[PDB]
Amino acid sequence: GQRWELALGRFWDYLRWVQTLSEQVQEELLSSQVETKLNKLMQRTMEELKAYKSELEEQLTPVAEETRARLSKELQAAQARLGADMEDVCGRLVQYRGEVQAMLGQSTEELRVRLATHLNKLRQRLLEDADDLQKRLAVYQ
Repeated sequence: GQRWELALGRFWDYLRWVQTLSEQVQEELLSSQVETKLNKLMQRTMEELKAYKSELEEQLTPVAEETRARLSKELQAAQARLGADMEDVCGRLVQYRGEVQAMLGQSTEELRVRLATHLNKLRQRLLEDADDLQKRLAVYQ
C-alpha cells in the first residue's frame, strides 16, 4: 500500500464516521471541525499522490516523448478525478452546515437524509476513481 493510498484510507475512515451523522458528528460538523479535518486529509492525499507520481516518472524506462506526455496526461486526468471527488465531499458538508445554521431550530432530518444520499454517490465515485488511479499507476511502472 503506497503512501497516498494510506492517506486516502484515513480520509475514508473519517468520512465513514461523518456519514453516520450522529449527534457527535453534527456537533463537530456545525463547529467546522469536520470540514477542517477532511480538507487536511484531502490535501495530504493529493500531496502524497503528486510526489508518488514524480517518483514513478523518474524510474520509468525512457520512451518516446509523445507516449511519455500522454501517459502523464492520462494520469493527471485520474489524479484530477480523485481530487474533485474529495473536494466535492468537503463542499457538501460545508453546504450542510450553512443550511442548518439558517434553519432556526427546525428538524434537520430531511436535510440529513439528502446529505447521506449525496455522500453515498460521491463515495461511489471515490471508489471508482481511486481504483482506476491505482490501476493506471501500476501499469505505469
